[PDB]
Amino acid sequence: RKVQVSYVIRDEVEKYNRNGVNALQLDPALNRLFTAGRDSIIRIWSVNQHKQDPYIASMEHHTDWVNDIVLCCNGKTLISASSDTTVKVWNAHKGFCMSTLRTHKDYVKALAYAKDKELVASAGLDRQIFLWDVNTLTALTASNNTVTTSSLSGNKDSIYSLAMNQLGTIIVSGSTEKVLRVWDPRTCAKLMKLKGHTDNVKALLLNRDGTQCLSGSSDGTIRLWSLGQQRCIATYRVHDEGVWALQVNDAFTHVYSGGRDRKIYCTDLRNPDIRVLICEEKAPVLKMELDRSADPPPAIWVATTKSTVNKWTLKGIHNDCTNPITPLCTQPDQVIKGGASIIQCHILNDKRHILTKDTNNNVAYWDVLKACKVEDLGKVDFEDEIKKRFKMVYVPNWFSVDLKTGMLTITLDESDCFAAWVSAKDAGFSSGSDPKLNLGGLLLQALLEYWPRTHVKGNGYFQVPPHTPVIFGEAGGRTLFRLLCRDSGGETESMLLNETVPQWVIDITVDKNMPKFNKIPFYLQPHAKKDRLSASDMLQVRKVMEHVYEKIINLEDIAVLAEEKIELLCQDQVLDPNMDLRTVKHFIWKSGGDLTLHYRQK
Amino acid sequence: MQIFVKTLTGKTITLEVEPSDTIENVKAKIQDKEGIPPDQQRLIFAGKQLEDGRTLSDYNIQKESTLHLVLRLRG
Amino acid sequence: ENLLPFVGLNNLGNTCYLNSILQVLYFCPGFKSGVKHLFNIISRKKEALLASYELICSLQSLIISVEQLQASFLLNPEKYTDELATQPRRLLNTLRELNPMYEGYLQHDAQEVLQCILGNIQETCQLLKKEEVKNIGFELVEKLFQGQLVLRTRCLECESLTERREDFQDISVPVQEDMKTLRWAISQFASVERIVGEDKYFCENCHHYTEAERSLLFDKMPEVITIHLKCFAASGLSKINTPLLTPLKLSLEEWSTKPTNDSYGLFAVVMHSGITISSGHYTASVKVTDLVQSLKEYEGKWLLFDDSEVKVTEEKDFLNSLSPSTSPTSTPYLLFYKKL
Ligand SMILES: *NC[C@H](*)CS(C)(=O)=O
Ligand SMILES: [Zn+2]
Repeated sequence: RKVQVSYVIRDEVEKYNRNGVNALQLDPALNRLFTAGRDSIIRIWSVNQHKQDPYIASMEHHTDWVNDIVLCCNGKTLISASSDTTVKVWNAHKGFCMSTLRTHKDYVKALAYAKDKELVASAGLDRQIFLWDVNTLTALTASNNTVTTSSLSGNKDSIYSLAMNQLGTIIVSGSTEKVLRVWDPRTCAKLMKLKGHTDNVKALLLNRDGTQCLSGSSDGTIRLWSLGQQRCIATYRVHDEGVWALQVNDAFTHVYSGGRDRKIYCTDLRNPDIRVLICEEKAPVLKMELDRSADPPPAIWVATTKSTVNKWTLKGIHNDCTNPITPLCTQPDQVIKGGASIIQCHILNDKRHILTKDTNNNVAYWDVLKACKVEDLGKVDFEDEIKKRFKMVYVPNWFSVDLKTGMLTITLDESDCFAAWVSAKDAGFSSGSDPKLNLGGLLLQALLEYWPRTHVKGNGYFQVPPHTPVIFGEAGGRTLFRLLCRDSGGETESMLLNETVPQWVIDITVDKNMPKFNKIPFYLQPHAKKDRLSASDMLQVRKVMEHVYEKIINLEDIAVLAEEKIELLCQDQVLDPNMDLRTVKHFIWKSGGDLTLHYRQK
Repeated sequence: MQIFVKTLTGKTITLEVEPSDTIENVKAKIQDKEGIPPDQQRLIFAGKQLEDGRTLSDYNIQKESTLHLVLRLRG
Repeated sequence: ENLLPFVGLNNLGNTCYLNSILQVLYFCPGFKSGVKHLFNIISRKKEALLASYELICSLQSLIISVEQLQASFLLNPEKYTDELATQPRRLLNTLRELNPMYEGYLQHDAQEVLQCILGNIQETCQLLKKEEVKNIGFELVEKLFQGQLVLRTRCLECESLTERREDFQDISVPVQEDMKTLRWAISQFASVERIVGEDKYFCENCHHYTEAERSLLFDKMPEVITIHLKCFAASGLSKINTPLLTPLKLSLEEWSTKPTNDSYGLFAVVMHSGITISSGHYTASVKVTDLVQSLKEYEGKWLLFDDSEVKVTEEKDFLNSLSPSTSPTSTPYLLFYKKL
C-alpha cells in the first residue's frame, strides 16, 4: 500500500534488553540461552556461572516484537517469529539471518517444533498456520532458490499458541476462538475440536506421543486433555489470573505455570492438592524455560515484561498445607541484567529535538535530524523539562515517533515528510548565506548516502551514524526491507533498494528535484488599500513590514527606516519582526478563518 | 490519540487523530476507511452531533473515545 | 365518517419529520409537564424584567393549542367537520433560527430534529439553572432521555482493562449483518467485540498495537429508551427496507453493569416510507395510556399519525404490520421504550 521509511536511534551495540522478553530457548550442549525481546533483538547468553559477562552475540534483523523462537537442527539453526509479519531463519552458531519468510499477513505469534521430523509450524493473527521443513529452509535468496508452503485451515479467529509433539504427528492451536483445534501435520487433516476454555489460550504443551495436552488459558485454568478420548481429563485452578506460560517435565507429571499474577507454581498432575509456590516475580510471567540437564529439573528461566531474565533454583522440591504461601526461593540464582525502555516521548517546538523518559525515570535530549542523543538530563521532572525548553516557533510535523521497541523509531511518510521548510540559521547549519532547508529531504539524503544511485555524497550538512537501521515498510507493520546505513553500497542491498525504495523517496534523493514550498494566504488591512496577499510559510514579519511601508505609505539605507516606521499587529499583539507567519498563525491566531494582520505607524 | 468509530454495521474502526483536528478531517479519514462521503456523514459523541468547523478539543474527545456514525434518512 | 379527539399537525410544506417527533414527544411520560414548568419559569423571568427561550415558548404554544383544540372537539364536535389539526409555524421558525439547516421546505431527518430539540432544551435549562444559582425541573432531558454508558476495553496481550464513562441520548443500532431481533442488534451494539487487523488497539501498557475486546454496558438508565435503527447501508448509499423483530417489552439486564429488574414497554415508533435515503415520508405511531370516558375508550390502542389524519389501530394489527413477516412499506426508524 503506502511505503514508509523508518530509522532507529540507538547505539552500535545493545548488550542489554531494552524491553520485555517474549521467548526463551536453552542450548544444553553449548550452555547457551537465547532471548527474544520486545526490542526486536535476539540475544545469546552464556549460562556458566563463572562467566562474568554472559553476553555472546546479538541477532538483529527484526523490526518489531520477536514473539517466539525455536532452536532446531542440534542448535545450528534458530527460527524467529515477529510482529513484523516475518519468520526468519538464523545461523545460531554465528548469529546471522539466512532467510526471511513473508507468508503471513499479520503478527506471527507462535512457533512449534517437531524434533524427529525437523518440522516447524508458524501461526499468528492472520488465522494461518504454515508448516515448514527446516532442512529445505537452507535457502539463501529467492533468486537462488525458492520454497513451497503447506498450510492448515480451520481457525475462525486469531491464533496465539501452537504445539507439536516430538514425533510430529499432532499439532494443536490455541486461539481467542476459545476452542483448541488439532490437526495431523503429515496429511494436514483436521482431527478434533476440544472445548472447555472460556478465554484466550496462550500456552499449549504436548507429550512425546501426542496423546495428552496441557492448555493454559487467560481465564486462569490449566486443562489436561486426552486427545485419544477427545476429552478434558482434569482442570487445575491454581492462578488468580490468566495463565500465560506453561512448562512440564519429561515424564509429563508435574506442570510449571505462571502468568499475570506474578507467581510460579509446580502442580502435580496426578494429585493436584500438592503444589509448591516456586517464586514471586516482579512483572507478569511471559515465558519459562526449564534447565533439562537432570531428571528432576534443577532450574527454571523466567521472562517477564521487564528486561531482566532470572533463573530460579528448583532444588528442594519434594508440603502438608493445601495452599502454602511461603515461596520456595526468595531470590534468583542467576540474573541477566536489562536496560531501560523509552516509555514517554515529546517532540519539541523546532520539530528537531525529542525529550524522552525511560523506565528508570531518566530524561534524555535527542537530535532526530542527526539521529543521535544530545545529553542525559538525569532524573529531572519531565514536564518541567518540557516547559523549560519551550521556544516560540512553529515547524510542521514531518515525522512520527514509535516506542514499541523501547527505542526511538522515527517514521517518515510522504504525507508529511517534506512539510518542514526551515532556514539554515534556524536549524543550526550555515554556509555567507542562509538557504531554506527541508528536514525530510536532508534526512533522506543522510539515511541512504551510501547508495551509489544518489551520488554525483549526502546532504552536505550532517550525517547519521553509519550503524543506523534504515527500514522500508508498510502502514500496518509489514516490513519490506531493513538495512544499516553503511550497507547500502553492496550489490545485494543495492538491488533490494532498487526494488523497495518508493518513488517519493527516489524523486527527492535520486532525482534531486526539490519538494513544494507551502504558502499561506493572509489579509493585510489598516489599523486605526485593503488587499489579500499570499507568501511563504517562513517569511519573517520584517518582510511584511517592508512591503507595507515601502508600498502603502511611501510618500541612509532604505531598509533601516522600515523597521522603525511601521508596526504589525495580530489580534492586538505587536509582532516580533523575526517571527515567521507559521508561528503567528499557530500561536497568535486563535480565531477562525484566514490570518489577518494590521499595521500602524510608530 | 486513537479514537473509535462504530460504523453502520456495528463494526468498530480505529482513527488516529489529534486534539486540534477539525470534524472535516475526521470525516475524511472515515471516508478513507469506509467510503462514505463526508457530506453524507453524521458523527455523534456523547449524544451530540459534531458540527463542522469545530475541533476535537472542543468536544473533550480523549483517547479511545467512541464516535457513532449515522446517515440522514431524509423525509 | 367521524374524526377522533386526538389531534395531529399539518404538512405545512415538507414537515413530516418534525410532526412525527412532536407527536411522539407529546406522548412521553413527563415531557409536557416539564415543558410547562420550564415555561412557568421563563414567564416569571420575563415578567420580572431571548433566542434560547423561543423554543420553549414555541413548544408551550404548540402543546396548549393541541390540548385546547382536542378539548374543543370534545365539547363542540360539530364545530369542526373535515380535519382536526394544527400547525407548528412558530416552532419551525424557531428551529430554523436555531439551526439554519431547516431553512426552506426541504426534506430532513427525524432523529436529527429530535436531537436538536432535546439539545436546545437541555442548553436552555442549564443556562436557566446557572442564572438561578446566580440569584427538580432543571433535569428534564437528563432524567428522561439521557443515560450513562460504560465502555470497557481489554488488551489481549496484557489483559488490562480500561474504563470510559460516556453519555447517550439514543441507542444507535444496526439492522443487518455486514429474521433478526432487537436483542441481536443491541448485542451487536453492546456485547463483546474484538478489534483485529487494520483496527488494532494501541495499548499504553504495552506501548504497542494489540488486539482488544470492547464491551458496552449500561450504568444509568433514562426513563425513555430511544433506539435509533440504522436502516441504511453503504452499498452508493441504500436503505435497508426490511425491519427486525421489535418486542413490546424490553429488558436491558444482559448489558447492564448492575443487575436490575426494569422492563421497558414500547410506546412509540417513527417510520420512514420510501426506497431512498434522500426522500420519503415520515409517520409516527404511539400507544395511548393517559392524558370523558370516551378518551379512555382508546386505552391500549395504537394511534397512527399521518400528516393531519389520525387512525386508531389495535395492538395486534400494528404489531403484525410492523413485523417483517409481510412487506410493511414503512420501516421503523425510531423506537421508544418507557419504564414500567
Ligand atoms: N420527507 C418529509 C415529509 C414529506 S411530507 C409529503 O409528508 O411532507
Ligand atoms: Zn496491552
